[PDB]
Amino acid sequence: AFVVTDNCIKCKYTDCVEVCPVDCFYEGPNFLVIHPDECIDCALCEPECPAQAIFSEDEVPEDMQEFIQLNAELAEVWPNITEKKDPLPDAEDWDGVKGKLQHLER
Ligand code: SF4
Ligand code: F3S
Repeated sequence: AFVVTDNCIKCKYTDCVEVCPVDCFYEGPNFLVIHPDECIDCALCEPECPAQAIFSEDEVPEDMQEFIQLNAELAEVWPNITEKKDPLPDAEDWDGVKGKLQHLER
C-alpha cells in the first residue's frame, strides 16, 4: 500500500485520484486516504501530490507512522472519491505546516 500523510490535511488537492487505476482513494472533509487492500502499489500517485504527502508504506517517515493504520481505518468508513476537485480554499496557506493531524476532520 501507499499511504496519505500529514501534509494532505487542510490542503486536499485531489490530484492523486486522477492517476489511480483502481480507484482506491476515500474522502474526508479535509483529507484523503488510500485503501491498503485495494491499492496495487503502482506508485503513480506519489509524484502527483503537490503536498508531497503520499509515501509507500515502507517509506512513511518515523514521525508519521500513525498514518498507516489511520488510512486503513478511515478507508473503511469514508466514501470513495474518483474525480479531481478544487483544492480546499486556503490550501497554499496550510501546505508545509506541520502537525496538521490535530486538525483532521472525521
Ligand atoms: S499507488 Fe497506485 S493503486 Fe495505490 S493509491 Fe497510488 S495510484 Fe492508486
Ligand atoms: S494533498 Fe491529499 S488529496 Fe491527494 S493530491 Fe495530495 S494526497
